[PDB]
Amino acid sequence: GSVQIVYKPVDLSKVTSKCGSLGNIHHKPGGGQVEVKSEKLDFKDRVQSKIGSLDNITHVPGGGNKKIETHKLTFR
Amino acid sequence: GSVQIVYKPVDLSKVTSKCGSLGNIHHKPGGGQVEVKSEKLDFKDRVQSKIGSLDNITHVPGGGNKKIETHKLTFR
Amino acid sequence: GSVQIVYKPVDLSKVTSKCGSLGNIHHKPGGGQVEVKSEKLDFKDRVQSKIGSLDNITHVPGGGNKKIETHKLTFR
Amino acid sequence: GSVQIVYKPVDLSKVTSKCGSLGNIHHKPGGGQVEVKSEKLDFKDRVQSKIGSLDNITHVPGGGNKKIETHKLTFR
Amino acid sequence: GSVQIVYKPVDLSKVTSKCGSLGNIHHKPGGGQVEVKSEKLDFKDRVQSKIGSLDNITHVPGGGNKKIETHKLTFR
Amino acid sequence: GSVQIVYKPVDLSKVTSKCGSLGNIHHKPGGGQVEVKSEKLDFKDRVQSKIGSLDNITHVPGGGNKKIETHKLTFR
Repeated sequence: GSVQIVYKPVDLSKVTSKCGSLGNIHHKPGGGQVEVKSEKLDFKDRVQSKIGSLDNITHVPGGGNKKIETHKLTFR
Repeated sequence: GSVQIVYKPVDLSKVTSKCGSLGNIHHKPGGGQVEVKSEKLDFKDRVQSKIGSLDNITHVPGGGNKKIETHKLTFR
Repeated sequence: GSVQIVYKPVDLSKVTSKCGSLGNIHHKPGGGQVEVKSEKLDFKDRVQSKIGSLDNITHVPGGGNKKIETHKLTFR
Repeated sequence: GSVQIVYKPVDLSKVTSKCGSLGNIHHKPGGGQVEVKSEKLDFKDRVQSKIGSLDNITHVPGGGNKKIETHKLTFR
Repeated sequence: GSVQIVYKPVDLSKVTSKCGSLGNIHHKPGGGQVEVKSEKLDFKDRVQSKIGSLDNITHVPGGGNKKIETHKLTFR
Repeated sequence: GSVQIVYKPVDLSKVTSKCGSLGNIHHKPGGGQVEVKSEKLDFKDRVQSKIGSLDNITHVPGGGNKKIETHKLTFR
């Protein structure tokens, strides 16, 4: 007439998220050999300019982890 | 006619988030060899300029971890 | 007719969040070899300029961890 | 009958040596999925063993830079 | 009949040595998923063993820079 | 019949040595998921063992910089 219930679920899970700019960036602009160098820049009236610049923009609205777990034991 | 209930669920789980600018940045602009260098910059009236600059912008609205767990044992 | 209930759930879990600018930045602008260097900058009337500068902007509205756990044992 | 001698040699040279282990190494041994794993290692009498190990040996007797320069101006 | 000697050699040179273990090492041994793991190691009588170890050995007898420069002006 | 000697050699040179273990090391042994783990190690009579260890040995007899410079002006 005896009853034994053993309820021992084991959770060893690993959940991992890596999101955004993961790779390495190497930027080496210019660095040449020249005898005489003359640079004349004349910018007027709404000019946007990038010369050898590095712009790294990262947006991560995601990459979130959600874990929901329910355990129910009902006896009689 | 006896009853034994053992309720021993084990949670050993690992939940991880890494979000944003993870990679390494190496920016080495200019650095050449020149005998005579002359630079003339003349900027007027709404100019935006970047010369050898590094701009790193990171937004992380995400990357959050949510864990919901419920345990219920009911006897009669 | 005796009853034994043992309620020993174990939580050993690890929840981790790392959000924002995680990668290393190396910025080394200029450092060239030059005999005679001349630079003239003439900026007027709403100029924004960046020369060999480093801007790092990090916004983290996210990365927050939320843990909800409920334990209920009911007898008769 | 006057004499003018201008001795102005200019050296803007760049000499670089990069020697040894330059490349990146990524070693990720094992890390599989198995239900039951049994490993029995029995080593006796002069045994050398490497299991998932990384050995990086670098010898650089070279890579040295030698620069010899002589300037001689003789007048009468 | 007057004499003018101007002796102005200019050295702007760059001499660089980078020698040895320059590259990055990433070693990530093991880290699998297993239900039951049993390891028995029995080592006797002159055993050398490496398991998931990293050994990085660098010798640099070289990489030295040597610069010899001589300037001579002789008048009569 | 007058004489002018101007002796103004200029040295702006750069001599640089970086020798040894320059690269970054990342060693992350183990860190797996296991339900039951049993490890039995039995070592006797001259056993050398490395398990997940990091050994970095650097010898730099070299990398030394030597600069010899001589200036001689002789008049009559």
